[PDB]
Amino acid sequence: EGLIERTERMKKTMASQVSIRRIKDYDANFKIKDFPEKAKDIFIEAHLCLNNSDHDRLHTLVTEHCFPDMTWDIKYKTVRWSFVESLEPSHVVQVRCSSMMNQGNVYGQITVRMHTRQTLAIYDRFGRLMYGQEDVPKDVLEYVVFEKQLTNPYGSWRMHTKIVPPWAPPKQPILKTVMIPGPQLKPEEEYE
Amino acid sequence: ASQLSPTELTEMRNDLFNKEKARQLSLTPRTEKIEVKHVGKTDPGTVFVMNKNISTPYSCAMHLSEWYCRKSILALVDGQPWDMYKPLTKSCEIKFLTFKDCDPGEVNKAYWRSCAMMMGCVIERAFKDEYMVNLVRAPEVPVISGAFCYDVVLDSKLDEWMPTKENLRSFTKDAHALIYKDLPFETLEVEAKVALEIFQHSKYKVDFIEEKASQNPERIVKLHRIGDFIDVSEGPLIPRTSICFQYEVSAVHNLQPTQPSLIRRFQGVSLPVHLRAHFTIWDKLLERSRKMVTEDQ
Amino acid sequence: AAPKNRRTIEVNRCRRRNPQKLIKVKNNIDVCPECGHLKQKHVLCAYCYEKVCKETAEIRRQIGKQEGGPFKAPTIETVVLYTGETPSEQDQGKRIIERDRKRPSWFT
Amino acid sequence: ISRKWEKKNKIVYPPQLPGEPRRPAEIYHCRRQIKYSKDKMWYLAKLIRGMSIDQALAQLEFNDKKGAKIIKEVLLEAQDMAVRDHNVEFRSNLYIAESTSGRGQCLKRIRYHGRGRFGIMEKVYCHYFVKLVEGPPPPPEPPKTAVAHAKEYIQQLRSRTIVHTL
Ligand SMILES: [Zn+2]
Repeated sequence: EGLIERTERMKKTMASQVSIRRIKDYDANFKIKDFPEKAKDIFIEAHLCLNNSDHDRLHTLVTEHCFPDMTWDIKYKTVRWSFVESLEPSHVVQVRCSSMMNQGNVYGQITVRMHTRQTLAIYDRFGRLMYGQEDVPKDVLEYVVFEKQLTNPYGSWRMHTKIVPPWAPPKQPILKTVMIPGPQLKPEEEYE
Repeated sequence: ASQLSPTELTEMRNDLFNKEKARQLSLTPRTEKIEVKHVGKTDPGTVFVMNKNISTPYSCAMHLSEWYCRKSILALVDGQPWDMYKPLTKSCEIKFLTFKDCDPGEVNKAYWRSCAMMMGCVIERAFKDEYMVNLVRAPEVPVISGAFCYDVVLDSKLDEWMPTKENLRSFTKDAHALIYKDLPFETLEVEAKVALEIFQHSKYKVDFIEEKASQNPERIVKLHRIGDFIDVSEGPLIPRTSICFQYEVSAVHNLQPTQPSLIRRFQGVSLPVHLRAHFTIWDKLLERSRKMVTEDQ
Repeated sequence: AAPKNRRTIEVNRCRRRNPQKLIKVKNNIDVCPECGHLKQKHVLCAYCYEKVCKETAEIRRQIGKQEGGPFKAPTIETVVLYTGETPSEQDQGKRIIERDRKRPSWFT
Repeated sequence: ISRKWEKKNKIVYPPQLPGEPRRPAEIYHCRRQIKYSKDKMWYLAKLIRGMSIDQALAQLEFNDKKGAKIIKEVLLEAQDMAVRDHNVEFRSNLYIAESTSGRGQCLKRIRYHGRGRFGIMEKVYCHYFVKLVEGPPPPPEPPKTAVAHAKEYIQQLRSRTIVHTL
């Protein structure tokens, strides 16, 4: 059932609609409903090429912003990632754009929410299991954005970033213990 | 109570101990994190992110340094002495106690309990099989006395003999052979019903477990094991059985008039590797340890 | 006198790799009970000595500030004081040097 | 110039099958162009060669040689990178498998001997190579006993044939 003060909800919808209108004004013949499938498949195959370690394809699939965010902390480790099931069809939750004049470039950013399950198991440089589990399709709720360069004549739809609200459940623990040292004092006194 | 060979008794005791340990490891489904703080004096402010009921204060010492592992004899989990291989349970604060600390009384008591347990393990497996050898308990004598003690009741046929110097040296040799193999002092906290069902045979051990589970509202008694020997003891123990450097058995004494049967008290003195004494001082301690010590009231 | 022949690598290895020329392992090393910074037996801990030396240097700088110039050496005893820490009745005739600090929990 | 010790940490192993030995971690580290003689560095490396990380640091802290502090620094960075990069949980659970010194690029200077004669001085440099393996140090090989001596003598006697005949 709808909640009170739906005028602001409709105003947010209208802001997303005017962003979509600008995107359509720049480029026509762009349906809205088929996007979530495209984003889902792009996400799945980008993570597949991450598992296979194919940077020449991961570059075409994801943007330069999230290329290092996704490839740097995993350089010398082995990943076993696999999409198993789509729980519910993804929903486009936000469509915004900016009229940035610094280089005559306008970028369209669309956030789409997906709820699904996957199997992640990060191994070590020596082949030892580090973080994940092999065959336990744990459920994850993720909001990922996609950015396109409208002014560019080619402009592949690539994933830009992933947003995480603070209320999100904590991810699974680490299989190894960690020591966090206190202050490393020179000849002095400790106050705590 | 029925007929059972001592060998099969030890096998079944070990199987029950291992089954209980397995279920204790299993009732926790996943790895949980504990933030164990270091309230010691040398490395203050150090927090370890350890695993619940898996990791140990020895593992915390492994994180810190090798000197911690070598010298730390006991842990202090927010108020209390913990043996070095007891898995941690809650987010706590820890402090490591060595033999040369300002107040080493807790580690002295733990070391003497461990030495008494080793002496009992040596005694139980050094007599003829057709005699019934039973361990009564290890009295909590203070370190200020001359030696640690173990009470043992022998079969009726041995109510008139006395072991000689050669037999005493054989006991010391068995103790040194036990020392030579690095055996961790494994610990376990079990329920009263399980504690009774492990032993099930000795009425002395049964009453010991009753006395040790009465004062605890949760009816839990501590259990410790070296190799395949299992004893019931009060208080924690030292991590390894090779911590002892000088070990001996001095003499055995009788206390008859308090019971129709006979209860013998084996006595022995030991000194750790960190506190080894000279030959002459050790001879003095050996000569003193042969005296009967009566501290039970 | 000149060498009649070149020394071989085998002879050289035998000379310069025998136990007399190797570094010996020392077993004087244990942990400092305070500060736990790996001192050596029969030798003061470097960490604790550096702490004491830093405090002594600060005290001596205050002494030089108070004394004025050279050739002073007051003919009375001396006592170091800290924040708060009102002077005691026994140290009346003594010179007082109070720089500014909380008294360290090793200097009493 | 060759820098191959640096690239030994870039090796990536395939994931182990569940039922397999732990495959202890293996960390390579080095310092290049140390203003020290390589023989003088070899003595310290030889001392450090078999020890665990903590014992080696303890031994190097109370050696009054120029290279002792350099090797101590190298070992400290190796330990830090072993815990941080190569997934070693216990910072004290490392031992030294390889510890050696190598010649570096040197310079040549004139010495001005006591006539119109002279010598060429060499400004010595060296490298230090260390390798840490995760796990307790391996036990030292005990000296062979008289039982082993007699056993090998008997086997030598039993192995002999009738030579230069059928
Ligand atoms: Zn110190």
